[PDB]
Amino acid sequence: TRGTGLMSANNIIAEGIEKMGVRTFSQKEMAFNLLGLLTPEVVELCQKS
Amino acid sequence: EQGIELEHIDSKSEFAHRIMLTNILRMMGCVKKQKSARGIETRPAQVI
Amino acid sequence: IEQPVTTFVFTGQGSQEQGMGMDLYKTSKAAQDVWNRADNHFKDTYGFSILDIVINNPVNLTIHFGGEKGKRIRENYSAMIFETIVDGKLKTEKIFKEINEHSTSYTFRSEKGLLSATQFTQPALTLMEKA
Repeated sequence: TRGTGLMSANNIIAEGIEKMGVRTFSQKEMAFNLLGLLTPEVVELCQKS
Repeated sequence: EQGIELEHIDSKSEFAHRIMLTNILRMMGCVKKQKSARGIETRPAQVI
Repeated sequence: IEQPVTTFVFTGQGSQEQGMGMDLYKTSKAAQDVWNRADNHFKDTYGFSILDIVINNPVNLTIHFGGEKGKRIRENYSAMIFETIVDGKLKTEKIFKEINEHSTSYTFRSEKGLLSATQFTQPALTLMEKA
């Protein structure tokens, strides 16, 4: 998760990893992903297993 | 915690371990006690 | 010796009060068995405690339908119909229209207290007496 849109020691190489065929995330995307685990389907699922 | 290898695990790492684990467990423990207290058995809390 | 000829008369609605017959509930083994028996039936089929309602008049009361127990309790509100004979052909107006597969809560509103609503008063009387 690319910290901010400035120079994090981890950020400068994000571009480099992505060339492997992998994805990094903005915090807005990683937020989106985790707010999908509060939707009423995966809430209904969490309550089983 | 950065630049803390296994020879350098001290108070900061022991204190971090409490924030990021034992007190997480104590905070989920707590909500179980306050929910049970009031016989709430059908309104669970998703821990993410 | 036979007691003089006796009639028992059982009061209907209107007389209901907060704390009603909770004096007996403290003391009587026979009364305790009546409330406790009914409060377990309500807790498990419809998700509320009739004792709580009688003891402390709650203004609002939300049922939640979470977990497996909770889904069973929701089917118990969804099944409750009202097979009215209105019109030439009978029409079935399902009670709790705001309760479907995708509900997680239902809330009982009152103005003053729930113990004054017909559906809570009716049992609270009928128990208090039976006890």
